Amino acid sequence: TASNNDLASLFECPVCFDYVLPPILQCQSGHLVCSNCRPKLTCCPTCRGPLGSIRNLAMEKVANSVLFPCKYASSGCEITLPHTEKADHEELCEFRP
Amino acid sequence: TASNNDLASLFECPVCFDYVLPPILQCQSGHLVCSNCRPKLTCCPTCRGPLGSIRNLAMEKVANSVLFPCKYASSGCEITLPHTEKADHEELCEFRP
Ligand SMILES: [Zn+2]
Ligand SMILES: [Zn+2]
Ligand SMILES: [Zn+2]
Ligand SMILES: [Zn+2]
Ligand SMILES: [Zn+2]
Ligand SMILES: [Zn+2]
Repeated sequence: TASNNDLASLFECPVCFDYVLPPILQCQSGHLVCSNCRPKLTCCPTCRGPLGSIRNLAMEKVANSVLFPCKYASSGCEITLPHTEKADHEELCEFRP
Repeated sequence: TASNNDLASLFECPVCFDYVLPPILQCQSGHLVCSNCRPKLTCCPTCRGPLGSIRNLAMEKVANSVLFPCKYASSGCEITLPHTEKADHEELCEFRP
């Protein structure tokens, strides 16, 4: 059936391909942007509609069921983490630059 | 970790407690209502904001990873179904009235 990596990929930011973690915002048509890309943009990167601040509460609840890969996976980190632990892990991760 | 019934419950309509299936709409603040309850309402049953028609595309994608219980589970149906098969199953289900 369904897998954790299948669910996690639904949170990928279409701009940086890191993960969109709570709080999760979206445009009128349902496109996501992460917290870090959002301030560098004047509109939705997918549809060019306004970014806005519609709240995707349901996706935040899904996120409590997903283990998200460390942002340093491409440097060789194999740890996957609940979203509440991801930031603290990445700050001390063996594979950070 | 996470379970299928945990994910499925995130789709429960807060009005009838059946499941909100694609296409999934939501209010400004992220509350869901199913296709059948929506026309019987003049505003979001959770926050009383406008119902609107913001599209929760991400939840629709999650839904492709979830097996949803037959609406006649409380009559004793134990079948759980991909959302694309749920309606046809319920039309012939052993446990319909
Ligand atoms: Zn991003
Ligand atoms: Zn958009
Ligand atoms: Zn790491
Ligand atoms: Zn309903
Ligand atoms: Zn609402
Ligand atoms: Zn059934």
